[PDB]
Amino acid sequence: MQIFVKTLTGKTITLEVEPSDTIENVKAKIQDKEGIPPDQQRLIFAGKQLEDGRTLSDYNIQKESTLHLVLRLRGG
Amino acid sequence: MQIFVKTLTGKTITLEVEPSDTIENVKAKIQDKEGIPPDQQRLIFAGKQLEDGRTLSDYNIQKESTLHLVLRLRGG
Repeated sequence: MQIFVKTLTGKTITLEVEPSDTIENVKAKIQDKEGIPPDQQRLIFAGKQLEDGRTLSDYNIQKESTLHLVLRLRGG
Repeated sequence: MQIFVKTLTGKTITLEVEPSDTIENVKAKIQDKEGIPPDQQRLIFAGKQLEDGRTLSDYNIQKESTLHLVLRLRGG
């Protein structure tokens, strides 16, 4: 299925995912597309930051959802 | 069957396709005609971006439909 990922610079990319994909694997797919390692990504859906070990399914993320990517350095 | 592909420059090309063709194969047919590799193509029908692994059939695209080609560099 298809989901969207939009950034703070307004940009939107699309991903080919399955609900069974982990959030970490979704970041790998962003990395495959954009070159940014997963640990520099934060993914947000409905205002909650998604945990790497859970799935799109666990968050009831259906096709044509938009996740929000926020880049953040390893830490804070 | 015959479908149309129109671009942002107004141009329209025609393709000889079957409903069972994948969207990726449709981009290969554009590539055979225009020289543009599939991963530089985005195909849109009724405002939704088509996924490479699905078929014209999956989208209920009938003969004499017009798809919309948008060129986009590998990424965003």
